[PDB]
Amino acid sequence: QPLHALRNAEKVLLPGYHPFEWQPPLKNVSSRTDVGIIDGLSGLASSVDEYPVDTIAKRFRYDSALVSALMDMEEDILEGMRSQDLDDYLNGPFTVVVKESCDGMGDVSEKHGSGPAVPEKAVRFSFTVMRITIEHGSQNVKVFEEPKPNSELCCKPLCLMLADESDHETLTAILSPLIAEREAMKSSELTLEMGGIPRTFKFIFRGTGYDEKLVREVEGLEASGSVYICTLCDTTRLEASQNLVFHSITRSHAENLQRYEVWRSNPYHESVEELRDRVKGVSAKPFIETVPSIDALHCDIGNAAEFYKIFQLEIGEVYKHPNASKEERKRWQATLDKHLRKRMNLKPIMRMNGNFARKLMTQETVDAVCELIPSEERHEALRELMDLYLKMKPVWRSSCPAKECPESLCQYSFNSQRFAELLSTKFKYRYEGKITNYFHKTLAHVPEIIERDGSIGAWASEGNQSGNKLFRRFRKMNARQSKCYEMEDVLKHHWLYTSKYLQKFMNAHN
Amino acid sequence: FQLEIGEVYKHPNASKEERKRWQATLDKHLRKRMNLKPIMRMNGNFARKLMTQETVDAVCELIPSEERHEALRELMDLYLKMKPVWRSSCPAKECPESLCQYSFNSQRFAELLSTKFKYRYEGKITNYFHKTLAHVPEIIERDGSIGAWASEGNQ
Amino acid sequence: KPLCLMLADESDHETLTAILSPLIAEREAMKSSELTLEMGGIPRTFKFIFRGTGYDEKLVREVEGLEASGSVYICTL
DNA sequence: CGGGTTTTTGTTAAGGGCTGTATCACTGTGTAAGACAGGCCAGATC
DNA sequence: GATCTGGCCTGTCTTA
DNA sequence: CTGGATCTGGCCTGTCTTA
DNA sequence: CGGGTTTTTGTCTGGCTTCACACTTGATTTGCATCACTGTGTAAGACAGGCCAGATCCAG
DNA sequence: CACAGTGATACAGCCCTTAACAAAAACCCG
DNA sequence: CACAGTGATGCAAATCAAGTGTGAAGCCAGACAAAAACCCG
Ligand SMILES: [Ca+2]
Ligand SMILES: [Zn+2]
Repeated sequence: QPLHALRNAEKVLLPGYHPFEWQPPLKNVSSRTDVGIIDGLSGLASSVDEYPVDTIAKRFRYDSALVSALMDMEEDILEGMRSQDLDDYLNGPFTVVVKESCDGMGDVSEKHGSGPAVPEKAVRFSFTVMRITIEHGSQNVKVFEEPKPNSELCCKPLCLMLADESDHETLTAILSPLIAEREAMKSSELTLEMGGIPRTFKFIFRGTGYDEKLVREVEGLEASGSVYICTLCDTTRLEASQNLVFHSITRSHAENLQRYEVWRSNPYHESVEELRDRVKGVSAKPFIETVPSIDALHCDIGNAAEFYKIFQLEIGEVYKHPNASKEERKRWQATLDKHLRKRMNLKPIMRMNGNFARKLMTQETVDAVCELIPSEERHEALRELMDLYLKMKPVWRSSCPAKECPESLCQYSFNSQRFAELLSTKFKYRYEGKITNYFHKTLAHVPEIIERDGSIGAWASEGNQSGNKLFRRFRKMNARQSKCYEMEDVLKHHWLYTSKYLQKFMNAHN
Repeated sequence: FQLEIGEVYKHPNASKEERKRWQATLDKHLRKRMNLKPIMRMNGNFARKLMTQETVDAVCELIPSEERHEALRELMDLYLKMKPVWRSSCPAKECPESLCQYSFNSQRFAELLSTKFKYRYEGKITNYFHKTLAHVPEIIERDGSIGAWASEGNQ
Repeated sequence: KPLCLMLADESDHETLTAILSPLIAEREAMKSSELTLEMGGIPRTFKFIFRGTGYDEKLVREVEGLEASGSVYICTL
């Protein structure tokens, strides 16, 4: 068909097409059901008499986006209903849970022409459904669940703006309407027509696709180099390097709000350090509610980087020679890089990534590294260390540790305790009084995380990075090259690409 | 342009912060008037858009002098009169007047640089200014067209 | 139309010459011959006159045997 | 070669609807080292 | 034993 | 009244942590 | 809770199409598994420690 | 005078429906 | 336990070709059953 036929058919898939209405009318939200791509600034004034604005933004409306996604998944929901031995005319309360994500991007070049002074950065925000469950009879039964939770074909974009993730003012000014809509939606039901039957929908919002940097910046916490290292418990860097296995999740949103209140009001009238101790390192007002979780991608990246460091320290026998110049460490790093290129076919890189991390964690990699170390017992130490790490990783890296690795799940505490003991005894030269964030996050909190959710790898931020790649591609080859319309085009094209109603036409092999 | 904004013909000495300020002011002006973002290395489209009469008009709003204005106007006029000779795919059938008057225009351009631009072009010159003012008519009469043999296709 | 792809430094003279020697050899060889072939069922005759002009000034200085641009002999013509 | 009769086209008195093309403001490929002239301290020196 | 020389640096200019 | 021992203030400077 | 009055259809009835259906074997054409890799992860902030400077204190 | 794109918008072009006529291409008869 | 690619290669499976006689699923002339969905009775 010609291009105008495509343009006309696009209307059915884009948001703002199907009528819907919540039981108890959303607060501070309009009732217009024909609201599609709108301005992202949300009526922010651009007068010279006020704070300067230098960003642009485009976004949907959140409820309209969810209604469009449900219209898109209607067929999958009906097939799930049929496959579980249920009736299609059931209109019970559907329980939906989604996954949120947000990351900043760099090296986004600015274009010529008129317009505001747009910075050379970008920040994206997206959502992704996870599962749908109806309450039939007494217990529950799941109707649909994403088979590929970390795929780029299921990361629906919501908001796109060319700003800086460190600019707190602009970030809040852009994200506050979405958070308001989310909070208003968290206490309402959605009446929606599927196959000619009004269905009831309820939502459970969970945000886990955030790196630690953004969590610390949003949850009203300090930076990563602070003494409070964990975003789940209240331990400090000192105590975290002495116990390593006995901690409990404590941090939460309401607790952070109360903490900030205590910090601002200062009821007991104490000094700055005593007030920091009382508040446990909270000095800002949170504005996004997130659940305590762990990102698997960045966890693996940090673990591989630290292992890398440990390897290039073991090559130099630092456990006996505490003093060392910079040239010695440079020679050690260069020797390790050349040996990895020779035996592992790996190219030495500067910034740690995922594939390098996946290829580095292997027993034969440890053998190739031990080929560089004269000592004997350090070989055994490194081999046992890597064995423990590789026996622990599938617990949090898999999508269902209760069925894909029950042996490693039920024996996760003993492995973590032995790992901590090995760090304290043999590697004392580096982990005496200090330790990284991920190490604590992995050794202390993840069993509670599985017992609280059931999986960690499914709730990662992989799909977010795949969406960043798709964004880089679309902004360059699937959009008008102009500041006034590039973002709307990219957003619409990505929304069309992420849809499932079109992907079924490509699976015409069964 | 940068040197003319700062009046080098009036103050032969200058610090580095003065240079930085001059460049920033020129970049800011060009961004606000000609709609051109600041770039690190000279581009090709930026070069095409930068070489206009309007650009000189916008730049002259920063030079307080009045003769400098005339100097830059005639400079840009001569350069725009010499451009199509080496940029056209067939100057013998697309711009015969510019081809026949290229020598006179080049001589006037050189005289202008030698008289009113001594502060920069005294006892030194680049490569392409020499190539353009000295060797273009002979290459034209020898091959017939410059620009058709450019290295743009490889780029 | 492409003719050669390599992964080498432009400033690296030894590798550049070692890779480009056969091409220049074949070029200089056939610059004194004529080609015949049958297109449309009729044999034809062809003669070539090659002109290397798509070179920036740095590569011209490199291949022609001159020095960097910062010298005093500035013009290559 | 003509009257008489037939077939297969033109045709604007005005609107509906699908299809093709011009328009607008921009984009990506030109992207690392060498030549040189002036200034300044260690140093052989008459 | 201060006196020019030698050589070493270094910022600028030129092409990318 | 004053020279001089000398005890912190902060300052800049790496190092480690997330990206 | 079932009587009138057209729709909606499978046949009865046997006799005319246009496709359907056994075998080869040597190609010829599709369909699908396999293998070594790819991108998206990409700038600042917290904290300890040596160092003088200058204030803090001592005694003739 | 680099040039192949890049997506939405608008307008011209070319098709389609009531009109009876009216001009172009051909046999039966004379 | 990322994943959808990125191209070539190599092997397994479907098919076609020519050969030809029969075999079988339609449609069709009316027709007067057999429900069967409207009306309400
Ligand atoms: Ca990022
Ligand atoms: Zn913790």
